[PDB]
Amino acid sequence: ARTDLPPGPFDPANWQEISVEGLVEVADSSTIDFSGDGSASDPLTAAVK
Amino acid sequence: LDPVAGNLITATPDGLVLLASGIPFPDPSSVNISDNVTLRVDEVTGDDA
Repeated sequence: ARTDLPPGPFDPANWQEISVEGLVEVADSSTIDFSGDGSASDPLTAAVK
Repeated sequence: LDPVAGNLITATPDGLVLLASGIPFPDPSSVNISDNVTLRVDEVTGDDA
C-alpha cells in the first residue's frame, strides 16, 4: 500500500508492485552438467565427460 | 541423443558417457592348408601343450 485504505475492490492506483527478478533451478542429469545459474551474469556452460 | 540403428559403439551406461572399449576386430587368421590331414613337428617353436 501507499497509504491507509478502507475496504474495497483492488485499485492499482493505491498499491505498488515491487520490482523483482527471477532465477533458474538447474539440475545436472546424466551425460550433461551445468555451471552457474545464468541470471547473475554467470554464463551457463555445460560439459560432457 | 544416441542412435538406435545399431551402427553404434558409444552406448552410455550410468555415468555421463561410455567412451569406447574393446571393439569387434575381424581377427584375420593365418593361412590354413591340409589342417587335420597333415601334421607338423618342430623343436624351435612347436609346443605340444
